[PDB]
Amino acid sequence: LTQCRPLSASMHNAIKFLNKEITSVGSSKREEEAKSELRAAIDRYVQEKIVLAAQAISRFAYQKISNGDVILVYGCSSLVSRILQEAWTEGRRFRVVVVDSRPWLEGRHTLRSLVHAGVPASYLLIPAASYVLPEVSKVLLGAHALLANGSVMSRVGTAQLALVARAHNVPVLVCCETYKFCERVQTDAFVSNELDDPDDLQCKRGEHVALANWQNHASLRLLNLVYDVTPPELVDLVITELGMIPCSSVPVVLRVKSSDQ
Amino acid sequence: MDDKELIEYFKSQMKEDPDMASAVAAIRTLLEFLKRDKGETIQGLRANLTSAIETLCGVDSSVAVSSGGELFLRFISLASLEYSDYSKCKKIMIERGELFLRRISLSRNKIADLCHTFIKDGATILTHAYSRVVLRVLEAAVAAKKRFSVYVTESQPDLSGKKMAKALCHLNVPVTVVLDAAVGYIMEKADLVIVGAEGVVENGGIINKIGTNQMAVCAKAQNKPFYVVAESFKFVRLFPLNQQDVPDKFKYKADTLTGQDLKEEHPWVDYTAPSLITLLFTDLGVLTPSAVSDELIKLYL
Repeated sequence: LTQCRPLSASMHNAIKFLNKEITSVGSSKREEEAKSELRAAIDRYVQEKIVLAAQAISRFAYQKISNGDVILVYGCSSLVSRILQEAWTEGRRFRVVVVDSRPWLEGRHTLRSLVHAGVPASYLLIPAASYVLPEVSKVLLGAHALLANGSVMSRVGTAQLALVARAHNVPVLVCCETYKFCERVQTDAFVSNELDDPDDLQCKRGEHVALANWQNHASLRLLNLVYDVTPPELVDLVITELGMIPCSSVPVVLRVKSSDQ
Repeated sequence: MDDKELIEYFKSQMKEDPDMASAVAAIRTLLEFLKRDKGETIQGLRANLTSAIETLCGVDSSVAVSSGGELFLRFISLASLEYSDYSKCKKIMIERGELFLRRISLSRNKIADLCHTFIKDGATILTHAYSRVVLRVLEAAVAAKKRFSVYVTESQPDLSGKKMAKALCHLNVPVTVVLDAAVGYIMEKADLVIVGAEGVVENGGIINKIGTNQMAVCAKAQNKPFYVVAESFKFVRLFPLNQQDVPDKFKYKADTLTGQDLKEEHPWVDYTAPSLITLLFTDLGVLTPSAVSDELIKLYL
């Protein structure tokens, strides 16, 4: 699986949990009983770490969203989309600005959902973020991982949006389930990252295609970065199933989730 | 003119036109002193004018009066450099002084015309203390069919903020008075900050009513623009390095001049560094702070 694609933080944590569960199986247990217990454990893990966690995070984030707000979201995040949809359903009225970036253009996904729920939505690319942030009252980001030092490991451009929002005096909130918290630490996006397919950087502008046969130029390199790291000083709040916590409370939460195990 | 008559003339000039600035009135009094002078030499006239400037600064301790006096001294020096004969020098001095008064009587209109276009429609403006130049700028903005809200600090201990609020209410502008301590609480609402200046120091910073420095610091913290409106005669050749480097004669009022209810004789002015200032709206146009020093470097030398 790592060869097919580098594992996400959630996948790593799930693998660690499953290995711990398997190791703690008594040798006297029958094979079918152990297999049924393992399947039940995996089902409980999915139900508690993802579904109930998402519901609790949505309930917590409902308090921050206010009437007349303009919330800026980035890319595609199921947790953020669920939070916005459940806030709209419960009676809050607000606008959402979807910031998207090449080459994945995952933000379009979010856009579609925000129209199915009836939420008014603007859409623009990341370079235009500085133009739209004067209107924005809150930035709501999803995180692929929260590191032990408080850094937010997310889709590339998340730290950019956090920086520009800080420059525009706009609060930044991060939504993450505690099952995605990690004990690793990163100080930059260079030490650990994923390099996607460089060919995805090719674009169709006009009849010509720049960067076509880019490998023919010996000095030309395409850098399709996937992740980036937001330092904790650029994040104002983290909403988890345990509530609203500062960005520096990641190491303690891990501890609380480790004393049990 | 004797000292008593000089003081009476300055006070009467201030009283007849309440909107007249202190520096302008001081310059007009200095021109009257030049007209009434009896000496027939440049050095005697310079000494008499220096004594008159000292008298006026004793009457009024604002930086504007001192800067106006220094400007008049430089003006007579420039007139004397070209012309060796004292009679023609005095005639040209009188004519150019009348022209100078006529020109600097229109500084506020130019400042308002240049600055009113920087106020976005539907914006909030934060202001410290009372300032006639800011009032004129807001008048021009209102006359241009712009709707905006104003927050004004109380500006203790003279409470000039309430006077500014009443003046703005006369113009039918939504104006709200806040405490000084609340400035950091309210900066997140203000789109921009507009303050006057009692003097523009060499580096481009300003010396203004106490509380302006912390307003500028809070604005810099939240990345809000900080705009200063000040006429050219308020330019001074001073270079303070910190708050204690400002001369004591400016901090403490004319009539004003331990460890137990001392209060250390609360200062009336503080210094705001040029790094906290976005732009200046002078009668010479819209300037960066670094331009201010230029206007002085070319003025002398």
